[PDB]
Amino acid sequence: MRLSDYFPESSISVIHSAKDWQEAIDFSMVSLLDKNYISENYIQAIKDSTINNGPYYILAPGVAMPHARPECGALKTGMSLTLLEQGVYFPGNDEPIKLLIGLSAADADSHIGAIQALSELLCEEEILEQLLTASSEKQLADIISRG
Repeated sequence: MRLSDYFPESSISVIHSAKDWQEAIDFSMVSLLDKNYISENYIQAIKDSTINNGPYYILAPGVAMPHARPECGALKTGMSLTLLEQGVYFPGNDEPIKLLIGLSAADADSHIGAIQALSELLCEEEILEQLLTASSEKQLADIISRG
């Protein structure tokens, strides 16, 4: 699938460090919230679950995918991509996360389609290296355009 189809515009960020574990989820989601792909409750569902148990979607050491079910407050279907130069430690995870990709979907089938698209990035260690070393939002965006 074209990866770019899920990325509106403001969806791609490089950050020195998130302020805390909650702000890392917020920076993974704010670009979707800003175009109302989601409601505010959608972010808080991920935060509350993370506090209660831990991050659901860890795909490799240092790599996460903040997301909640459509019914938690998604409104449309899209993604985000956020890199933290120093990372941040999520509770109950084994090490700090440096790379986060946001996802929202209006329906479970749209969620499956979106997941199958981003698996072409999150399940390819060659892409994970290039995302983790990305000097800029431009280098992050190139990897999206490559999909």
